[PDB]
Amino acid sequence: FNKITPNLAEFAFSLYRQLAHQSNSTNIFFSPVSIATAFAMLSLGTKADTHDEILEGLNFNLTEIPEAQIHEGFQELLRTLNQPDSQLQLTTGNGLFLSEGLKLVDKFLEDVKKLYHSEAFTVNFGDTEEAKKQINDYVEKGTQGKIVDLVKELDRDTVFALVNYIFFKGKWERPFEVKDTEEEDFHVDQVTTVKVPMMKRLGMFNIQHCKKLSSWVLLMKYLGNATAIFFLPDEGKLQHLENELTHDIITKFLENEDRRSASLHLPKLSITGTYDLKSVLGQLGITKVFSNGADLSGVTLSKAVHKAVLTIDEKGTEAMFLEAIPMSIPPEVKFNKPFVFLMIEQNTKSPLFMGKVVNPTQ
Amino acid sequence: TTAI
Amino acid sequence: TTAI
Repeated sequence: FNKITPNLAEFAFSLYRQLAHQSNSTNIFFSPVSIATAFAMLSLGTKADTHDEILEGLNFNLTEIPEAQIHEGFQELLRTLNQPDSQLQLTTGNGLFLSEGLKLVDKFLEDVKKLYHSEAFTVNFGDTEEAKKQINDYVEKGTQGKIVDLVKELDRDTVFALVNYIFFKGKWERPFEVKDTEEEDFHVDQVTTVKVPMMKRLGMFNIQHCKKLSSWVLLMKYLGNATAIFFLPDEGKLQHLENELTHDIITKFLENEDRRSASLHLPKLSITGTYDLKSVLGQLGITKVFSNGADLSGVTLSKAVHKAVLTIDEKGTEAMFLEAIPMSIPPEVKFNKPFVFLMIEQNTKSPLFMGKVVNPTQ
Repeated sequence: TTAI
Repeated sequence: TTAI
């Protein structure tokens, strides 16, 4: 469906809203599914408030959905995410990292393997530099070399760590031509611009202006089972757009199939988001696991980090179809000022990644 | 798109 | 890329 997609969606927006206010001035990029998957998997060895906070903090109402059905949700999500169509690359994995002489509840062990398909590794936390090396190695491998250094610090007492990675690589169903990419202005401010390489294409797009959001809404399909949604707010309407996004509205857009002519300008870019999940998630009512009272007892971990990297370009491949373009003048739709976007997996409809581009050359 |  |  997925049973938990609505929740993941709402989590993505809560978490986004928190990142946006404040910094207010920084590119934003994160994977809502990576964060929620790691903490749903963690919650499984917690109890009492510590536990409840986590699931509530993930936008699951506990007086509403059976806790078991959540984890079956995540189990089915993960299964699905790891069966991409052959023209799409999509992988996710969870890793557990354990001290040699650490007392582990067998139940917790078998839950994460079954529900979260987790791998498990013994490491020597006695050698802090080397344990980090081994953790960051799992990620480097999962991420095909792109992330060499997720974890930069490890408290001396730690005997346990949990990692989720997701790797996505996609090709546009209807790509841009490299010949047409040219340097244009990007309006970081109402009065300030920077130069960015700007892709463009005249084509028939699933594009519309939505009054409820005061934004243009563009859906771009990848070959295989995924879509990107881009949102361009009307002048002075970014905040309104940020405040009015809901699962229901996005679901509607996904259902729309009409195409119309537009001259689309979209920046070629790379952005990265790096987050300290303590301050950020504590702002969403997940404080206990970070503190002493932490009921870490269903297992037998204070620091939490998230890093996400985006790259967008013309095709997605060094490696045909024809659109009927009407006479009428096409609207010029330029993603040349701050915008929001969402990446959605098709089968699950889950929010793989979400972000905001304030300045592509930041 | 690459997203990691 | 999430680590706890």
